[PDB]
Amino acid sequence: GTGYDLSNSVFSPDGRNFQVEYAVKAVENGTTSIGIKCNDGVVFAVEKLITSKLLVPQKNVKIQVVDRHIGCVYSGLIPDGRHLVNRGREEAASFKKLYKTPIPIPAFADRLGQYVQAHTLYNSVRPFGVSTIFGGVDKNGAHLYMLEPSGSYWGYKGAATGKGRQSAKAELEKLVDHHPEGLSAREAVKQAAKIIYLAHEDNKEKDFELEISWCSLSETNGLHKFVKGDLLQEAIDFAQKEIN
Amino acid sequence: GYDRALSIFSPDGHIFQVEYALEAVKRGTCAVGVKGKNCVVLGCERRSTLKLQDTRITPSKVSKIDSHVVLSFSGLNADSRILIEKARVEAQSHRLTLEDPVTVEYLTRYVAGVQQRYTQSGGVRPFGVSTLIAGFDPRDDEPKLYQTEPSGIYSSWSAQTIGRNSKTVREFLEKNYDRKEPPATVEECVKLTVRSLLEVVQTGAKNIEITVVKPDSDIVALSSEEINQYVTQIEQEKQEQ
Amino acid sequence: RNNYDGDTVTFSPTGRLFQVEYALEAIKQGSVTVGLRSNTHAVLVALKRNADELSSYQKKIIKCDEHMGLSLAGLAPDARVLSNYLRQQCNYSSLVFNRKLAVERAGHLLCDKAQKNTQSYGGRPYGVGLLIIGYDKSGAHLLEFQPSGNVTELYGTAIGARSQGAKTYLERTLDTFIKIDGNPDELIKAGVEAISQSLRDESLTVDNLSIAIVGKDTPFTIYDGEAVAKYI
Amino acid sequence: GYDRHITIFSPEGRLYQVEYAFKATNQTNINSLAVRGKDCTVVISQKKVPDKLLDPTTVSYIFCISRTIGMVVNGPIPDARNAALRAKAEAAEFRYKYGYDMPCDVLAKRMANLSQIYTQRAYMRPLGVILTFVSVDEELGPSIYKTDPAGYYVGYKATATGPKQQEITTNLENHFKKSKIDHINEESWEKVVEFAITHMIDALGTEFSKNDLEVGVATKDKFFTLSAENIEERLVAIAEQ
Amino acid sequence: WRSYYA
Amino acid sequence: YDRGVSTFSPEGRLFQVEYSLEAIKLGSTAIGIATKEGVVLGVEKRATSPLLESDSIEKIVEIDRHIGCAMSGLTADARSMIEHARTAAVTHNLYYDEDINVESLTQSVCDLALRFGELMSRPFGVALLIAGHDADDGYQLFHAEPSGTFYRYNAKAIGSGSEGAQAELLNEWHSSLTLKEAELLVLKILKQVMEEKLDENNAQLSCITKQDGFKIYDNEKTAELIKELKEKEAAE
Amino acid sequence: GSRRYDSRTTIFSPEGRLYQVEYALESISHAGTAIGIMASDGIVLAAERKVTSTLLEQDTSTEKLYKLNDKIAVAVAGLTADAEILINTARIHAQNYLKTYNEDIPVEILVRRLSDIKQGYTQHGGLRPFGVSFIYAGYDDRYGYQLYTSNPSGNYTGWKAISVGANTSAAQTLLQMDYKDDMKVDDAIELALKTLSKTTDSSALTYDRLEFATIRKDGEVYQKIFKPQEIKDILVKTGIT
Amino acid sequence: MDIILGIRVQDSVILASSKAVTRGISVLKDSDDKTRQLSPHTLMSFAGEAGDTVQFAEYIQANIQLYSIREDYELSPQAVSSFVRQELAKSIRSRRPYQVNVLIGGYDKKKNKPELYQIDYLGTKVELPYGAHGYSGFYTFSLLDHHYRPDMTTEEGLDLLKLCVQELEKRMPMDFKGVIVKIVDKDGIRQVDDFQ
Amino acid sequence: MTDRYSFSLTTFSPSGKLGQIDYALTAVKQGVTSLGIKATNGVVIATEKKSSSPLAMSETLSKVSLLTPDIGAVYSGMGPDYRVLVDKSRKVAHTSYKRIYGEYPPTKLLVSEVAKIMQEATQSGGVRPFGVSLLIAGHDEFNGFSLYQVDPSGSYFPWKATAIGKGSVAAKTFLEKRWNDELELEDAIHIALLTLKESVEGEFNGDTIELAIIGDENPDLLGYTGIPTDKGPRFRKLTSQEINDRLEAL
Ligand SMILES: [Cl-]
Ligand SMILES: [Cl-]
Ligand SMILES: [Cl-]
Ligand SMILES: [Mg+2]
Ligand SMILES: [Mg+2]
Repeated sequence: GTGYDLSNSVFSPDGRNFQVEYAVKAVENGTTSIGIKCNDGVVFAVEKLITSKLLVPQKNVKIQVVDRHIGCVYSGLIPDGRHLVNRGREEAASFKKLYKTPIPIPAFADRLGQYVQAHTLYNSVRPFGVSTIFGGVDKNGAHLYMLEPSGSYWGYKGAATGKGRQSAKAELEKLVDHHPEGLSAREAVKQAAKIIYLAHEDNKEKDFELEISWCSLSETNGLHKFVKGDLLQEAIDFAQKEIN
Repeated sequence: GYDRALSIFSPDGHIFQVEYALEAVKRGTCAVGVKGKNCVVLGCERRSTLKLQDTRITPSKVSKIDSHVVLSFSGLNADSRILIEKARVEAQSHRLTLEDPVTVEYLTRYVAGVQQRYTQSGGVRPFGVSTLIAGFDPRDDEPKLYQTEPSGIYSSWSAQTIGRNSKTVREFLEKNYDRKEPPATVEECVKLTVRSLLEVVQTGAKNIEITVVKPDSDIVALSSEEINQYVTQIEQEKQEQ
Repeated sequence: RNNYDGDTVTFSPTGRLFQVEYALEAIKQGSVTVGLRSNTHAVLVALKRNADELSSYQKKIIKCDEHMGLSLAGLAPDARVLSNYLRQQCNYSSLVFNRKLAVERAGHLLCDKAQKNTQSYGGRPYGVGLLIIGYDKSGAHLLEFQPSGNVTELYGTAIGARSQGAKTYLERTLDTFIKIDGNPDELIKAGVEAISQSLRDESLTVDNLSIAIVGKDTPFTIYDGEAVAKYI
Repeated sequence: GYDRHITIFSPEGRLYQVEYAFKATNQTNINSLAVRGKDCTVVISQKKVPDKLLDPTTVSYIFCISRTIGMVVNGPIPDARNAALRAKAEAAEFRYKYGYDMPCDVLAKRMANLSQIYTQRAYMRPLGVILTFVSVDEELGPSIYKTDPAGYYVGYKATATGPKQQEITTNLENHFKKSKIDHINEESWEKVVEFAITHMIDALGTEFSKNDLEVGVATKDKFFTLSAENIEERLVAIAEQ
Repeated sequence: WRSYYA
Repeated sequence: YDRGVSTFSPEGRLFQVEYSLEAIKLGSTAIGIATKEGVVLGVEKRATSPLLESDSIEKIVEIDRHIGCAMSGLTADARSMIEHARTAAVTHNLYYDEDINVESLTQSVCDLALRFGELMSRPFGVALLIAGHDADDGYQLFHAEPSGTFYRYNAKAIGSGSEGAQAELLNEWHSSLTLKEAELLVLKILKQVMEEKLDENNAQLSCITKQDGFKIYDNEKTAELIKELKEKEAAE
Repeated sequence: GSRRYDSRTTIFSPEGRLYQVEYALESISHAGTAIGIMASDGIVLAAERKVTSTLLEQDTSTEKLYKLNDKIAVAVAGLTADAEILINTARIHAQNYLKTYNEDIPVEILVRRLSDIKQGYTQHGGLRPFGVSFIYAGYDDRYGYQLYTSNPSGNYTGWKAISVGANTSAAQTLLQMDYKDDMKVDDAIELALKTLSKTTDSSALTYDRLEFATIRKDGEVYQKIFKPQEIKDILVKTGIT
Repeated sequence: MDIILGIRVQDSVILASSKAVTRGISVLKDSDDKTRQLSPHTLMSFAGEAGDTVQFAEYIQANIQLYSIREDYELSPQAVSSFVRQELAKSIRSRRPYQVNVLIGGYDKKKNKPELYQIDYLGTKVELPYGAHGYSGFYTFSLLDHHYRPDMTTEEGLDLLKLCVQELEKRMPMDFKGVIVKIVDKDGIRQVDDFQ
Repeated sequence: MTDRYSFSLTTFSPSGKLGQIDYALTAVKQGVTSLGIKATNGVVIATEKKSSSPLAMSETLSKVSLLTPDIGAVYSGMGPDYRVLVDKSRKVAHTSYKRIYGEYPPTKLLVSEVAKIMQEATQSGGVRPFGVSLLIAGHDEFNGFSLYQVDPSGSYFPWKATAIGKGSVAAKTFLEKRWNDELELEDAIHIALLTLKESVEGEFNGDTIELAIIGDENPDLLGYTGIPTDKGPRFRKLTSQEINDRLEAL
C-alpha cells in the first residue's frame, strides 16, 4: 500500500518512520556544527551565516549551556533546539536536586535521548528537527555525544552535523590520525576553527561568523565557557593560515 | 473527551450540520399553532405509517413546560426530550430564584439558546428539532407563540407551522389569518387549526391531536371525540356547490 | 506541498513545515514597518493601514514596558496575544527580581512561546511578525520575530509588503545610522527615509505614520498624528 | 487512513503495524543468540562499529536491567533504550513493592503485557524491538525469555534473533539433538561463552575479531558483560580448537 | 484584495 | 472537514475565518453613521413570512446605557457575544466605578472571536457595529468581525447591501452632519439596498446621545421619519 | 493528529438521517424476531433464537428475554452484549427509583431513561450507537399493563402488539390481521407463536429455538419466563408439534 | 424552638406552626408561615436553624414541582416523604448539613387516606397519627395521647389542637405569637383563618 | 502526547455489519483448535501447545489458565490478547466478587464479567476488539458444572461441548456425534483427546497438548489442613505424563 508518511508514529512496510527521516532533511539543510573531544574536555563550534550585514556581529549566540558543565549545539530548526535545551535544563535540575551531584554526561545524554525518542511515539507530535552535539566533563572523563531526531545517540571522538557535515567528518577522521596520541584542549580549539572554515565551502554563498566554546578540566576547571577574545582570534588566524 | 468540530463553516458560508438538522425537521410530523384573541392552540399530526399503537401511553407531541406554557416540536423525537427536560428544569429554577414563573418569551429564548450552543461546541451535533412554544405570561392575558429552529434563531408568530408539508399549511394560514381580527373564540380557533391540519392530514381524528392554552394556567388537550367534531363539521363546510 | 500542509505536526518529504510557511505569507500581506538603532536609541517606523476612506488606521506599535516595545505586521490579534505575553514577562521580571527584562531575554521567551505552536496539534503558528526595540543594561537593541520561532538581533530591518525597499536602503545606510548617537530626531529622520523606499502609490501622512523611540534616558514613547508632522 | 497505519484489524484479521514493527527489528543488521549453561546464561550479539569517529565503548545493545537480569535488544537503539529504562524501572518498583528480586520471566511477562497494549490502543505505536532476557533465577535456574512487538513472550532452551535468526536456531537445534540435553553441560561460564561464539561462527560463515562481538553472562550472583580483552581471551581459546 | 492585515 | 479548524490556507488566511466572512455577506443589512450629535444604528428586519410578528426581530441591542450594538449574519451567534459585552461593561463599572470605554468594550468582544479550536468549535458567523459614547473619545462607531479585528468607522454598512451601501456612505458622509441628517441618510441607504420596500415594520432605527444614552426608535417615530424622507425626495 | 481516523458517528446525512442509527437499524433487522402482544389481562413476550446447535445448552441459556425487575421484562433484538450493558444500567435505575421513593419504578420512566441513554450516544461523545432494540413488557400501579419499544436512535413508542428484528414488515402485517382489543393472554400467546412460525427463516418452529415470557394476574402480578419444557408444551397445545 | 405540630384525623391532616421569628433580643416578625406547598395535596412545615430552614424547604418544593410536570402526575405522600428523608440523610454526612426538621401532611388521592410524616435533620422518618418537633412534643403529647381518636372529625381535630396550643401558651417560656393552621384533605390545602 | 482517539474504532457499515468484530473473528478462526466438553461429573478443556521454535519450552506457556479455584480458561486466536484477559479476569473475580461476598464468582457471572470487558473494546474510544474466543469451564455450588464460549463481540453462550479455532467445523461435527448426556468425566477426556487428534498434524503427545479438568475437589492441592469446610480446588491441569498414560488407550 501507500500513505505511510503522513502521520508520525507510523511504520512503513519496510520498517521506517518516514516522518523522522523527513526531519533529518531539515537538519541537513541547517548550518554545519561540530564537536571535538580532547584529553580533558570538549570543544564546540558552529557556523553563523551572515544573512545580511544587518545582523549584529557576535550577537546571535547559538551554543547553549546546561547547568555549569554541559555544552550543546545543534543544526536545523533553531527553535526546536532551544526547546530540547530547555528540557535538558529542567532534566539537569531534577537530577541535581535529588542526587546533589551535577548530572553525569552519559546520564544527561539518555535524558535527552529518551525525550527525543518520545516524540517518535505518537502522531500528535512531530519529531525534533535538529541533530544536537553536546558534552562535558564529569566525575570520570570528558564525553562527546550526538543525538538525531530518531532519538539515536552515541558517544564520539568527534562529531559533525549540518550542511558541511561531510567535509567536517572527513576533516575529523583526519584529526584522529595526526594527533592520535591525544588532542589537547587548546589544539582542539584551533582545529575546530579550521574545520568550520573548511566545511563552510559548501555554503561559500554567504559570509559567516565563527563561534567556539569549550569545557576543559585544565583550561576551564571543568566549567563550560565560550572561546572569546584573544584565544578566539588566534584560532581564527590558525584557520586562515591552514586554509592557504 | 471527544471535542471534534462537527458544525463548521464550508466555503460558501454554510454550516451543513445545522442545515442538515433542519432537513430532519422537514422529515417530521407536522405541528401548528394559532394565536386567538384570548388563547393559543397547538395542533400536531400523528404519522399514520404505523398501527396498531397504544396511544394511551405513547408520548404526546405537546408537552407542558410549566403550568402556563407548552411546547410542541417537529423533528427527531429523542432530541426533543433533551430540550423539554432542560426547559422544564429551567422553568423551576426561575421560580426558585426569582419568585416568578418564566415568561413565554424567556423560556423560548432559553430553549433557543440551548439549541445554539450545540451548533458551536466540539463533540456535539445540532438538535434535529424545531419547536413551537406557546402560552400566557403570568398575570397577563395576551397570548404568546414562538418558534425555534436548530440554528438557535427564534421569533414570534400570529400562526406558524413546522414539519413535513409545512410549506402548504403556511400558505393556507397565510391566506386565512386576519391579523386585524384573529379567532375571537377558543371554539373557532381550534377550528382554524384543525382545518389547516386537514390540508395535510388524510385522515382521521386518531391522526390529529389538539391542545388549548388559555390564560392563568388553563391547559387542556382534546379527545379524539372532541377533535372529530371539528373533523366532521369541517368536512360538512366541504362543498357545498 | 499538496498532501503535507494540513497541520503543524507534519514534515514535508524535503523537511519543510508548510503551516509555518503559510503563516509568513500573512506577514507579507501586512503593512510595512521598519526598525533601526544606534548605540544610544532604537526607533520604530510603521505605515498604518486603513480599510475605507471612512475607517481608522489600524495601530501598529505596542509598548511592553518603560524600556521595551514592538511593531507588528500581519494578524493584529496575534500581536495582541504575543505583545500581551511580553508585557507579563517584563512585569514578572520587575516584580520578582526588581529587574528590567533584558531585550535579549524577551527575545528568547518569544521564540519559545511560538515554538510551542509548531509541535502542538490543535494549535497554529502565529501569523504576525514583530520588530522589538529596547534599551537595557547592554544598550540599544532591535529584534525581529518570525512565526517560525526565529528571533534575531539586528541594527535595522523591515517586515511587511514591499519591505525590501527599506531593507535594501538600511543595508546601504548601515555605517551611517549606527553612529547617530545622542541625536534622536536624526535617527527617526533616518528611519522615516528607510521606510519611504517601500511606498508605491502613497506618501506618508499624519494619519498613516506611526513612530516609536526608546533609549538612554528616553522611556519608550509613541508618536502618532500631529506629533509625527515634525518628520514629514 | 487504512487498517495499515494504526493498530486495527484488516479483513484478513491482521495488524499490519505489528508486522512492520517486526521488520524494523532487523533494521540494525545484527544477530544475537543466548544459551544456558549448567549454572549460568550467556548472550552473544554482534557489534558493528563502522565509523572511526564513534567511541566504540558507548555502542552496545546489551543492558544491565537489575543486579541479576541482563537484556539484549534486536532493533533500533532509541526504542531499545526506551525499553531498557522502562524495564530497569519495573524491576526497581517490583523490589520495593514485593520484597524479593523480580524474576527474569516475570519481567518478560510484564514487558510483553505492555507490548500487547500498543497492539490494541490506537495512539501508541509498537516498539520495533525484540527483547532477550537472561538471568540465573533463584527458583528456576538459568533462564532465557523473549519478547516481540506482538506482545508475545516465551522461554527458551536457547534462542537467536536477527536477520540470520534461522541458521543460528537450526544450528543450535542440531547440537542439542546430538547431545540429548537442553543446555551446555559445562561448569565454567567461560567455556559456555566459547560454545556460543563457536556455534555462532559456524552458522554465519564468518570469523570474528575481538571487536565484532559483545558478550553478557548471568550467574547466581550477578549479570556482567565482558570486555574486549575478556573476549580476546575467549577467541584465542576457540582458535586452539 | 482583502486587507484584514495590519 | 478535511483540513482542521485552525488551519492556515496557502495565502496566509484562516479558512474557517474567511468562510465565516461569507455568511456575513448573506446577512440582513445594518448601517451606522457617526455625528458630533450622536450615533445612529439602523437595520433591515427582513421577516421571512407575513405571519412572523415583525416586532420580535431584535437585531439592535443595548450593551450599556452608553453603548448600543447592531448585528448582521448568523444572528443566533450573537447572543453570547452580547451576553459577554454586557457582562464586561457591567463588571468594569463594578471594579472601577466608571463607564467602560467604547473601544475597550470593543476590544473585549473581539477577544472572543479567536477563542476557538480543538473553547468554541468554530468562529462566529456574525459581525457587529458597536456604537457608543464615552468622555475620552466622544461619539464612536466600531466594526468588529469574527477575524478578531475591528476598525473605527465614521460610517459603515455590513451585510447584503454593504458593498453598494458603503460606496454610498463614502459619498454622503461629512464631519458636520447632524443627528437628524444621518437618521434620514440611514433610512435612504436602507431602502436603496433592501429587497422589500422600506416601511416602519421591516426597518428599525436607534441612536446614542450623551444626554439620553441608547434608545431604540419605536415604529411610530421611524414611520414619521420615513415619510419625512419621502417628501425630501423629491423635491429634486 | 488522530482526526484522520475519526468516522464521525454523530453526524447528519444531507437528508437529515443519522448514519450510524440507520446502519445500526440495518444491523438489528438481521436479528432473531421478537414479538410483544398486550392482552386485556396480561402481556406476552416471545422471540426466536438464531443461535442453535445440538450441543447448545438451553436450560442455562438466555439471549432475548431478560428480567429487569419484578414487574418489568425486555425482549432483546440486536447485539446481545450491547443489550447487557443497557440492561444493567436499567436494572440499577429501577433500584435507584425504588430506594428514593419506596415505590416501584413506573414502566415509562424506566423506558424513558434507557432511551435517554441511547439518544445520548447519538448526539455527543463520538462513539458508536448501541446495536440494540428493546420490547418492554411491564405493569405499574398507574397505567397497568404496558408495552413499549425503543431503538438505537433513542426514540420509544407504545404498542398493542409489535415486533422487532428480522422480518418485521411480514410479522407486523400478520399482527394487524388477527389482533383484537379484547384478547385474553392465551389468545395472544397463540397469535404470537403462530406469527413466528409463519415468518421464521427456519424450516419448522421447535421449542429449542424459542424463549417465552408472560406477565399476568391473589391481587398482585406474577412474571413467568417459560423453561424449555414449558415452551415445548405450549407448542403442542396450540398444535405446532 | 418554634412550634411545629401535626395531627392526622380521619378525613384530613392538620398542621399548626408558630408565627414568631425572633433574632436574638427582638421579635422581628409575628406572621411567619413556616410552611411550603409541595404539590396540590401535600404540605410541608419546618423549623430549625435560620436560612437552612426555608432553603431546604424551597429546594424540596421545586423538586416535587419538577416531578409533577415531568410525569403529569402527583407523587404519593409516602413517596414525597421518602424523597425528603433521602435528601436529609445525604446532608447529614455532608460538609454543612441542613439543620432542618419537617412535618409532611398530605391526602393520598389514590388510597383516599390522609398521612402525617415526621422527619428530623438526621433523616429519621416516622409515620404518625400526631407529631411535633423540638420541645412542643413535651407539653402536647400527653394531651394528644389522651384525647386522640383515629376517627375524629376535622372539627374535633381543630379543638384538640386548640387545647395543645393553650397548654403551650401556659407552660412555655417563649411567646411564640400563636400558630397558623392549615388542613390537607381530599380537596387540597386550605388555611384555617379563624383560630382566635 | 495523549490518547487523542476519543472516538470509536468500531462502527456500523451500511450493510449493518460491525467490521472490526468480524475481522477479530477471522483472527479467531486462524487460531489453533481448542475445545471443551461437559460431562455429568466434570468438564474438560484442551488445546494444542504448538511451539513456534523447538528451542521454545512449551511448559513455560500455559494456554490453559486457572481463573479461580473452580474455573479454567482456554482460547483460540491471539495469545497476547488472551493473556491480558486472564489477568483482568482473575482480578475482577476478586475486586467485584471475592472482596464483596467472600466467595469466588460462579462460572456464569465471571464469564459475564469477561464478556463486559470485551464488549467495551468494541465501543470505547481508540481501541480494537480482542482477537480471541474464550472457552471457560468451571463449577459453582448452585449451578454445578458449566461450559461457556465468549466471542470478541462480547457475546457468550453455554455449551454441552464445542470447539473453536482452525479445525472447529470438523471437531464440532465430531463432537455432535459422540456426545451424550450420560458421559462420565474420564469418558469426555477420551473424546477430547480424539477430537484434538484430528486437528493436530505434527507430534501428538503430552508435551504438545494442554488439557485441564474441572472435577472432584483435590484437598491434596489445598496447601493447608484444619478447616474442614474449605474444599477445592476443582480445577486441575493434567501432567505431561497423565496425558501420555491415556494416549495408549486411544
Ligand atoms: Cl431544581
Ligand atoms: Cl538506559
Ligand atoms: Cl436542629
Ligand atoms: Mg455542550
Ligand atoms: Mg431517582
